[PDB]
Formats: sequence, C-alpha cells, structure tokens
Amino acid sequence: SLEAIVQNASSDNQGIQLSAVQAARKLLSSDRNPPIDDLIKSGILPILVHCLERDDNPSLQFEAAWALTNIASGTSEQTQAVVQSNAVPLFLRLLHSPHQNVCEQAVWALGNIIGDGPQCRDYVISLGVVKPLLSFISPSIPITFLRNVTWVMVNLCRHKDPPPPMETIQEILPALCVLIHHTDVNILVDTVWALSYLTDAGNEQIQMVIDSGIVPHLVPLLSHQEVKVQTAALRAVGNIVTGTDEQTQVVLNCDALSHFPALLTHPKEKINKEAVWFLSNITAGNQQQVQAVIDANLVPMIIHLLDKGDFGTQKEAAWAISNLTISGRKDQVAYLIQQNVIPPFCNLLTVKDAQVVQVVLDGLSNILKMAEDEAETIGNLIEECGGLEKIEQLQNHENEDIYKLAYEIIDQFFSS
Amino acid sequence: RKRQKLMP
Repeated sequence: SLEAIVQNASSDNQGIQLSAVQAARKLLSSDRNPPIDDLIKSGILPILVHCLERDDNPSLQFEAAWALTNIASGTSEQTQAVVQSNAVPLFLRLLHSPHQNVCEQAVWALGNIIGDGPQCRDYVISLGVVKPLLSFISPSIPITFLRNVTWVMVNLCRHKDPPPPMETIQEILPALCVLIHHTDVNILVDTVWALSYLTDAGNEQIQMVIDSGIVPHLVPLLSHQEVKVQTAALRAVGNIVTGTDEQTQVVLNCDALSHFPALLTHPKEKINKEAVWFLSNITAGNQQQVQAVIDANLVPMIIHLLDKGDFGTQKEAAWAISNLTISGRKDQVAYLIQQNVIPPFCNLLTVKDAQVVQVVLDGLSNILKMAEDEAETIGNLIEECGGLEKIEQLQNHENEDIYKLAYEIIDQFFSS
Repeated sequence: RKRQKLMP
C-alpha cells in the first residue's frame, strides 16, 4: 500500500528507505498514466524532498529526483504541489553534484517545473538556475543530457506574459549562439524554437537577438534537410522581419530570399503559408525591400499561391499583395499588374472571412489610385474576371468598412 | 513543455 511506502520512505534503515522510494518511482514511471494524485495525497513529497539532500547516497537522490520529476510532469496543480514542498532550492543544489545522472535528473525536474508557467519560471530564475544550467554545455556532455539542457532552455524562453527577464535573455543568447552550430537535429530544433520564442516578444528582444550575431547562422537553416529545423527557422526569421525596416534589412542582408523558392514550392502547405507571411512582412517595407522581393523572382509564386493555395496561404498572399502598395512605386505595382494579379486577387472577395475581403478591397483601391494613367484598363481587367459583380454584391455586406469601401470604389473607378 | 521520465 502507499501508506507503507511513505512510512518506509521515512525509515532510518537505508535499505528499507531506498526500497520504498524505488517503489514510488516505479509507480510513477511505468505507464503514461501514473497515479500522481494518489502519491501527493499520501504525503510522500516532503520525504522525497528530504531524500534530495542525501549527498552520501547518489542512488537515493536519483530515485527521489525521478519520482519528483514524474510528479511535476502532470497538471499545473501537481507541479505546484512539488514546488510548494520547497523542491526547487534542493534541485538547484543538486545541479552542482559531481554525479552526471543526479545533475541530469535535477535538470529534468527543473525543466518540468519551469514549463508550468512564467511565474514558476521566474521563481526558478531568481534562484539562479540559468548559470549552472548553461555551464553544462560542452563537447564532453552526453548528447541526451545536452538535449535535456536545450529543452530546459526552450521552456525558459517560452511564455511571454511576462517574458523572461532581460538579464536571463542576455545570458541565454550566447548559449544559443554556441548551440546553433551543433549537428544534432534535436539540439538545432530546440535552439531555433528558443530563438523563435525570444523573437516573438517585441522589437527589443529582436534587437538583442540581432546583436548576438546569430542571424547569419539562423538564415541558412531555412534550407535545412529536416523540415522541423526549416519550420522553426522560418518562424524565427519571420518574427524578426515583423520588426523595423532595419532589422528586416539585416535578415535580408543575410541572403534570406535566396531560400524562399524552395519554401514557396514546398509540399507542406504550412511552410508555404509561413513563407508567404515572411514575404508579406518584407513587402510592407521600403521600396528597396519590395524591389529585392521582385528581383528574387518570388512574385509569380506568390500570385500562384494566391490563386491555387490553401486558404491560409491565400490570406498571407493577399496581405503581401496589399502590403506592396504601402511604399511601392508605380513601377513595382505595374509589375504586379503584368503578372496577372487582378483575377486571383479578386477571387478572394467572396470568402466569408471579413478581414481578407477588407484587405483585398484596400489593395484594389490602392492599385486603382496609383495607376492614374492606366486606371481605365485596370478597371476593365477587374471587370473581366467577374470582380465588378463581387464588389457590387459587397455593397450588401454586414461589416461597415466593407460596404463603405465597396461604394467608394464603385463610385470613383466604375462610374466616371 | 513537460516530460515524464518513463523507464526505458
């Protein structure tokens, strides 16, 4: 029974105690549906926490840390039960053990605890987990231990409400700079997911990432053979290019667009979608960045995805086309007109999603305004593909801005 | 986010 297990776990006979702790561990580590609540209610937590102190018996420490790791792998309530037992300070002490397995199990437990939430993460941070954790990174470390370390780093970087403290980001970025040159796929995926979480927390963290000097080694991963590495790298660089024009220009100066012909033609629709999202954030920039997209010969593929892509990729493609008008010259919009953007761009006006219809109407109106000399021919083009009927039906729409823009467009460029 | 250590 569990009662006997706890009582024996409190025994002064080392054999009885170790056997009890091992029985608990086995109860918590044999199946994917362990009995965590039963063990918590039994009162075993403080006993395991005490066992964490037994530096004389590395096996007892390892077994107790294993049990606590598996209790902390459940719901937030069970992880917080482990936290309330004062386990985190003793795990942080164990991080300095001379025994590799004990260190690794402490890292594992701390990773499960940090991943619960940002306040738990910040409690573990305030106690100084980051320096010991990152001190494990080395060539001599076993690859599985290093993967656990990188998983803990990822958990440290997730949650952006609040985001990790600035000092912690400054400590973690050099470790990521080191790890982004690793060959193991799992370490690369963890490193790049950590970078994606860090770059999704505002422009200041993006500038920190840029200053670390890691982007030149992040952009090449867009062409990695493993699709997980590609997805993570694309997320990270997309986040970066959601920033200012200068950060986007850093990304571009890393030769990023050269990687996108393979991303736009990728068989995975989600990769096409993320790539078109990146490109839409590129087209929302200055004239030279729009011209870089044009020179990379990516516009035809963007229009093809607008025409024949899944709805998400079509959303991002519509956003890219409409962003090009923000700062694009009339020459650069004429290039779009020559590439037959009007028909597939207008075919989106019937989608139920109101945001897409609004974006497409905005883009059409801006296109008609820019090309004053060719306004009539572009209106004829819009009418040949059945876009005029769509725009006129949109006069009966629910949203206010939608029918407002519809009436404005019809009056200005379809009456005259 | 969370990992259970299953006896390998």
